[PDB]
Parts: sequence; C-alpha cells; structure tokens
Amino acid sequence: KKRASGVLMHITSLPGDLGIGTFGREAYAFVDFLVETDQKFWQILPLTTTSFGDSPYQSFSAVAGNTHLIDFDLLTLEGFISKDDYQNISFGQDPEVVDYAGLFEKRRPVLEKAVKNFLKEERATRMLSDFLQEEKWVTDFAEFMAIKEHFGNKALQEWDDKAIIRREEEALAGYRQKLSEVIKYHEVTQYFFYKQWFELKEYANDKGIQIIGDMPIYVSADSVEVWTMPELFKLDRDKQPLAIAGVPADDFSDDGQLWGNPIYNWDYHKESDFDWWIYRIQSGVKMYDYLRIDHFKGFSDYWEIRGDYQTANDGSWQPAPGPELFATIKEKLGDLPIIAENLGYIDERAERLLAGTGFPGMKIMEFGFYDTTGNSIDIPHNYTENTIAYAGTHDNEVINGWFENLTVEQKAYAENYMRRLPNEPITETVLRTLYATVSQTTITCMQDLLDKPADSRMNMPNTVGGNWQWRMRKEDLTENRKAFLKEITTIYNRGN
Ligand SMILES: C[C@H]1O[C@H](O[C@H]2[C@H](O)[C@@H](O)[C@@H](O)O[C@@H]2CO)[C@H](O)[C@@H](O)[C@@H]1N[C@H]1C=C(CO)[C@@H](O)[C@H](O)[C@H]1O
Ligand SMILES: C[C@H]1O[C@H](O[C@H]2[C@H](O)[C@@H](O)CO[C@@H]2CO)[C@H](O)[C@@H](O)[C@@H]1N[C@H]1C=C(CO)[C@@H](O)[C@H](O)[C@H]1O
Repeated sequence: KKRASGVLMHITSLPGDLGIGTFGREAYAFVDFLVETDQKFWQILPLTTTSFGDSPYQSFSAVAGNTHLIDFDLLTLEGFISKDDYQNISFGQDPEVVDYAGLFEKRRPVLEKAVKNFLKEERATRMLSDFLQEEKWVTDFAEFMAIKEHFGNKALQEWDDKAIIRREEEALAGYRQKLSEVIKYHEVTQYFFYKQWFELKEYANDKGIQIIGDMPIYVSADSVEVWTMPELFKLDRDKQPLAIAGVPADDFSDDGQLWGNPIYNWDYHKESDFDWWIYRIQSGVKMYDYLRIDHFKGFSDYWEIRGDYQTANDGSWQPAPGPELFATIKEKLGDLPIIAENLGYIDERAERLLAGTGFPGMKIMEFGFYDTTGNSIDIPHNYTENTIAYAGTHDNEVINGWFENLTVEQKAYAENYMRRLPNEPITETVLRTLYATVSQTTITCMQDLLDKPADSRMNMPNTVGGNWQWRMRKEDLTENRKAFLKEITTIYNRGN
C-alpha cells in the first residue's frame, strides 16, 4: 500500500493579524508549503464551535462552524466589509498565543457589519436559502445561539423560560419572531464559514493535499442536539445530564479525566437504526477527505460518571453497540476513509471493533519508550502498515517536552534505540525514526518540525488553563525546516 505523510496543525495555529488562524491567505500558503515538501495530508482539529475553555470537543453543535476562523480579508475582497473595519483592532498581545478571552468580543461588530451588507445584496436571500437546503441543520442551531445570547450566554440547562427549554411550539414561534434578526445573523455566519472552508478544501484537493478532519465522539450538554433531540441522551425533564462522560485513572497518573459531556442512550440509537450517527459520518466524509473518529474506545465501552460525583473515578464501564453501528455505516454508506483513534483502555472488545472495521488505528511513539524492555506496543518495531503513526498528538507533550521528563536511563535508552547523532536536536532524531516505520502514514506535529519548547503543547488533558493557544510565527518556517521535512519524506519513501 502507498506510503505517505502529513502535518498536524489546526487552523487556529496559522499566523495572521486577526489574533487567530483563519481560512485566509496563510491557509493557502500552508497548502503551498505542504506541496513544496511533497506531503499528502493536513490533519486539523475539529472545526466546531467552542465554549469557555476553548475546547472544540465540547461544542454547541456537532456540525456548526467555529466562527472565529472566518477571514476578514476574504470578506473584504467580497464587497461586504472594508478594512478600515478591522485594521488595527488588535486581537491579542503575543503573536504565538491566542487570546480567546474577548476575541469573540472583538469579532462581533465586524461579522455583524458583513452580515448586514451581505443581506442587502439583491441575490442575497436566494444564495442563503440555496445554502440552507444543503445544510438543513443550520436554522435551528441559529435559533439555539440566538436564545443563548438572549439569556446572556447562559447554558441551556440554566435558561429562565422552561417552556423554551423543552421547545413548546407556542414559545418557539414567539422566540423565532421576537429574535428573527439575530437568528439570520448566525445563519449567515454559517454560510460564510462553509463558503470559505470549501474554497480552502478545494484548493487543497486540487493540489493533491488531503484533509484529515476530527469528529468529537461527544457533544457538550450545552448543545442544539440536547435541545432538539434529547432522546439521544440520558437526561431528565429539565434536560440535565443523568451521567457525564470521562475516563478513569490509568497507571501513569492517578486521578483520571472528567469531561462533562452528556452520555448516549445507546439503546435509542440501536432502535433508531443509528440515524443520527449515519448523518454525522455522512457530513464528516463531505466535510473532509479522511475522517478521524476521536475516542474509538467509546464505541466498545465508555466510562460513565454518575451525578453526585466527587472525582471521575466514580463511574463504570458501560457497553456501547459498536459492531452494529459500524455494520450499519458500512451497509448504508459504503466503506469510508475513517481512521480510528484507539488510544487507552484497550481490551479485546476494542481490538475486535478495529479488526471488524479494517480502519487504521493509531501509534503514539511517545508512549513507547517508558518501558526500556522494548515491549511497549507503541515502540516502532511493533507497528504494522495499517496504522497512522504520530510522534505525539495534540494531547501529548511536544517532543522537546516529552524528552525532559524521562528517566535518564529512559533517555539513554531512547538515544540508543533511535541512533541520535551527537550535536543533533532530538526532534529531528525522533522524526527520522517515526518516518522510518512501516506505517502507511506518519504525521508530524508542526510544533516539533520547528523544534518548539514545552510551552507549545496544544492540549494538556484534564485542565482548563492555557490550552489551544499555540500559534506559529511565519518567521519560524525557515527554508531549513522545510528542507528537513522534504528530506525525511524522500529518504523514507513517502512522497506526494
Ligand atoms: C492517550 C492515553 O494515554 C494513557 O493511557 C494508556 C495508553 O494510551 C496505552 O496505549 C498504554 O500505554 O497504557 C497507558 C496508561 O498509562 C492515559 O491513561 C489515557 O487516559 C490516555 N487516553 C485518554 C486521552 C484521550 C485524548 O485523545 C482520549 O483519546 C483517550 O480516549 C482517553 O482514554
Ligand atoms: C471537552 C474536553 O476535551 C478534551 O477531551 C477530549 C480529548 O482531548 C479528545 O482527544 C477526545 O475527546 C475528548 C472529549 O470528547 C479535554 O482533555 C478535556 O479536558 C475537555 N473538558 C474540559 C472542559 C470542561 C468544561 O466544563 C470541564 O468540565 C472538563 O473537566 C475539562 O477537562
């Protein structure tokens, strides 16, 4: 099977003057750079909307576009805004750190000006409606966001009007009439998102560059889905989670993870023929070229923290109907370009899930040198072709960081195994080895390609301070870094 490689960089980490990466010029420059180095894949994070904490895996909707990624420049070149509208409206102090606090604050006059100008165009409504016909989910997400803003950006569970919380049709007809202009705002911003995003995906595809999108297993409890389709979750009459999502402690840290997402009533799914999941996967394979389903473990056995928790260890391992779901997807959708994220808590039910799909799974080389015997299943000599290998992912340390926190016997052993040449930064070491593996695809974390320090980690699971904030200086993508990436891509036979 044809070998290949790709780069792991979220749209947020692109550089720019808007305080956050955009579907704008530097995105097209990033594509240009991927074709320079004969890459195959661009892996991004999810493009969904974000909450407090700025995680895209706890989202107001499973399909809506994060509006922070809309580009003001592309919007100016359209006749919708001008640039005396965002020239010197500085979004953030440090270029290589996003400040999400108040960036939603600062984009809003600008986006509103653009939506007001888009609607006054004479063909406006027949373009917007022609859009809503292909993405039919838009309007009720837009009403969700409007009602949320009316109640002061308060969670769905703590709104004030219990009638609207459970969508009584008189209350609904009142809110959609009383708030029709702020709703149209959110419809139009979704139209902007999709127009710009599919422009970028088309540029990428026609240069031979393919996009690996991320699909979060769970949505947040503060969601248009918990609102319009509560029968998918274990919730009560006032729509609060009976049990929440998480993961228990494993052998390298004792407190585990509490996530907060609602839990699935997988029985309603099995009965409903997994309708909603077929729709998620279908819109995923249209949004992307390769879909990466997060937390594959959750389709065999998910961890279910009850209410009245004190830590996340107060839960259980519940059964999900993985086999049936994926047979249904195969039958109804054909076979599809999915890669499965199967890290952690692997038991033979999960290994059967994988074997039954034939999707590639993951190999995170950073987990595979903690045991100097060589027996770790994440050590390079145990990889097979049908896997996607990473140095780390966005939840692991950057390689420069991982290398600090090693037993000096573990350091010695790792420098042995990988044949580190003296006077050589170990990010280039690790990446040489990663690309030498028999894996069909290997992905390089744009942090480590530029040799960035421990500060640059994208996520650190089970915290909220300072996450999803890394951006990359254009100053740091020296011709030397690019030449290094092209070299490892040619030497180990993974080009184009
Ligand atoms: C990523 C993973 O690391 C730790 O778990 C185990 C490794 O994944 C295993 O392969 C093996 O080496 O044992 C490790 C335990 O020491 C950690 O305990 C897990 O919690 C962690 N996985 C969680 C994090 C995710 C972020 O993507 C989820 O994808 C994953 O489903 C969670 O379980
Ligand atoms: C929303 C959580 O996202 C992350 O967990 C991800 C994981 O990183 C992915 O690879 C797979 O999906 C899970 C979620 O589906 C974070 O690791 C996790 O910390 C995030 N939750 C944070 C946000 C809140 C807000 O209430 C807290 O409740 C939660 O405990 C906190 O960790």
